[PDB]
Amino acid sequence: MLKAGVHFGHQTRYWNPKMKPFIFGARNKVHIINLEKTVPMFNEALAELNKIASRKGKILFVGTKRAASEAVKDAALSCDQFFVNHRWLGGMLTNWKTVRQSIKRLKDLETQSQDGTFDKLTKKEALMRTRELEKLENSLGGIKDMGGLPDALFVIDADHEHIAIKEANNLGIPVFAIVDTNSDPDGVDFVIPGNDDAIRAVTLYLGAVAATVREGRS
Amino acid sequence: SMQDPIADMLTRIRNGQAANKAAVTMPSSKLKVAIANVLKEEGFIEDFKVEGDTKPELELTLKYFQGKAVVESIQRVSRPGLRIYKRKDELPKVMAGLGIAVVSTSKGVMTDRAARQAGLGGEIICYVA
Amino acid sequence: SLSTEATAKIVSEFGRDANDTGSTEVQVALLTAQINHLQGHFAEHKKDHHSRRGLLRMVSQRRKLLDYLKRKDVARYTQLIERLGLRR
RNA sequence: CGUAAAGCGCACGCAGGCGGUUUGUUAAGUCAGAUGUGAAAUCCCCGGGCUCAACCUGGGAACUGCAUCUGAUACUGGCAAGCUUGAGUCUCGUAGAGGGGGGUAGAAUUCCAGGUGUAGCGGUGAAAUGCGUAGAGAUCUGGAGGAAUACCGGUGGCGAAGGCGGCCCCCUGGACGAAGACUGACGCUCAGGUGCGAAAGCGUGGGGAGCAAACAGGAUUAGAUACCCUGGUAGUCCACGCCGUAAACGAUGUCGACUUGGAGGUUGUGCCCUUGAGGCGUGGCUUCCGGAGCUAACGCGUUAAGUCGACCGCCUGGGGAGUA
Ligand SMILES: [Mg+2]
Ligand SMILES: [Mg+2]
Ligand SMILES: [Mg+2]
Ligand SMILES: [Mg+2]
Ligand SMILES: [Mg+2]
Ligand SMILES: [Mg+2]
Ligand SMILES: [Mg+2]
Ligand SMILES: [Mg+2]
Ligand SMILES: [Mg+2]
Ligand SMILES: [Mg+2]
Ligand SMILES: [Mg+2]
Ligand SMILES: [Mg+2]
Ligand SMILES: [Mg+2]
Ligand SMILES: [Mg+2]
Ligand SMILES: [Mg+2]
Ligand SMILES: [Mg+2]
Ligand SMILES: [Mg+2]
Ligand SMILES: [Mg+2]
Ligand SMILES: [Mg+2]
Repeated sequence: MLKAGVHFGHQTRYWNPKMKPFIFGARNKVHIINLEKTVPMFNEALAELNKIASRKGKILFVGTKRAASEAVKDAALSCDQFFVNHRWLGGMLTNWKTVRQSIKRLKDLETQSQDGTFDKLTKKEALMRTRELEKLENSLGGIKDMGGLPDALFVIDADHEHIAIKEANNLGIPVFAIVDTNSDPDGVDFVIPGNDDAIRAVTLYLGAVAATVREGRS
Repeated sequence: SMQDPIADMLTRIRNGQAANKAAVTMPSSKLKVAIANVLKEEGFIEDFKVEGDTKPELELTLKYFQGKAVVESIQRVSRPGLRIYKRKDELPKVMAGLGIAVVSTSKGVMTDRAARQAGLGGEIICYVA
Repeated sequence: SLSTEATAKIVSEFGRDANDTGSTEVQVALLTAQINHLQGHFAEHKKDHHSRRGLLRMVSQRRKLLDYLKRKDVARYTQLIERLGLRR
């Protein structure tokens, strides 16, 4: 049944009453979530997740923190999937139409990186323009092209991603997310208990989500 | 002070409901029961339960349908400070007809649909919808 | 506020037996006792305004209790006030 | 009715209102039916008559009411007998600036007396008035007197509110906890009524160090009936009796039931190799923060300003006036 070796639970006091039903913890000043209730939430989780991924999966593996950002620009990034691994530039969904050209400048630039003007102008402008592009790259990588409108959303840490999720809620976008003992649920349709800032429950489920979009209907 | 228990029922409900509370209990009585009945028989609660003898305990199982609580509102109407009584033709109908009014009569605690058919009337205990 | 020896004595003078402690008549009598005891504390002092509040309480408590009994068993009421000596 | 008009300064309680839970009885409240009555006109519905209309008229409908009779008994009221959780009584303890009385301690101030010692001290923004050559201030020693209790001391504790801080004894009120034992709805609220009620203020007597309305002097100022300075009387202290008001405020009436959380403070108590200065529970009170919810908003938020009930008090534009 279990597969999460050592993600057991996490998070001490800072608990959110509403996250009681998914708790059975009480180990030394910290809750262990209800392991045996998290897995029935891979059922439903990766299910309506894939059930749409074959209907065609457009995702947004949204998850930040200089401590798991790169481990999101991964097979999470790779597949039928888009992502954000830095500061969730607010209104990026709700104001996509303004931000849509924050994109044109990323391309119309890199498309021009080993092309267009580049080694020319000044060797001032140079890295003094790749700073324009470096900045853009993180926070606005995964976006690059959005071909199929943001369709579901998968987030690592419910509340830490206040804004992201809120926006979804506003635009009618499923929001699949894992929620720590401390975080507010109910912002999340398909809620996933368990730790949300340890190198494992990430990768595990993260990489496990990459494994279900990346395959649904050949 | 304990003075009005029927409001307390109506309330413990109203409250617990709003607290998405599974069940709820309280001191029982002939009267509390007759209503817990109509409440169930009209399908506002799952099912009641009286578990005692010297110190009886009414227990109601609440209901939640969509995400909401089934009982959208529950008010007193008569009360010690001010008793209400309606004749048959003057009986009230809640939410135009949807939801109901609990009226005690010379032939027992029954709804407004009920008492209206029975062709009588009494003390209108409370409103539910 | 009265002694265990003294309070006991009166339970045992008024109730069915020591243990029948909460009998109307007993309460009343052990109050009545403390009241009269007190009459000499507030004889001196007098400006013990605070303690006084407690004493009235004792009287108004006793008063309601005496009222109860009367309604209940009038027969027991009259005996009581006679024997305790009040209600001129 | 927190901050806009509005919670009585606080309490106790008569009348009054309201009242847990069970069975029987009653049939007053309540409900049902029947009968009678509810004048005609008017109103309203359908018609009819004046050339139309207003107007006139037929017939219904309606008069939501009242009474009488007979019934129904769930609720309320009455009578009866109970019940134990509401409320009391009982037992051993606990914490406390809760009250009343009496006793007592040290530190300082002022004063009185004396040693040493000598021209200043004191005060301000700066000054002066004041004080010192009859020796001041400074310092040391002895004494008198009154007033308040540093450190502890703390969003600490007690009380109904007012408000209560040295130490000790005596008298005394309340609150809380742990066991079970007793009474058995004895309860909640409360107009009228009664009690209490900071400071100031009044009356007779005391008492008087420091402080200080008034008043006097010195200054500042354009003026200075002030703020500052040097003085200082009522008063501030005690007993007895008055007065009855405060932003007497949480500007939030009392009682009860219900409703996610988080970190403390304080005070009981059960359990754990007491084997840790603790470990896990379980009551009372208290502070901060915050969820729903509530709010005009600020904010409140299990100590509600949320959700409901019982009763009381109070508001109805500003000024006039809490005046006549
Ligand atoms: Mg006001
Ligand atoms: Mg008040
Ligand atoms: Mg009853
Ligand atoms: Mg007529
Ligand atoms: Mg005509
Ligand atoms: Mg009855
Ligand atoms: Mg001295
Ligand atoms: Mg001296
Ligand atoms: Mg005591
Ligand atoms: Mg007085
Ligand atoms: Mg005075
Ligand atoms: Mg005087
Ligand atoms: Mg002066
Ligand atoms: Mg006043
Ligand atoms: Mg205050
Ligand atoms: Mg708060
Ligand atoms: Mg709390
Ligand atoms: Mg309230
Ligand atoms: Mg006047």
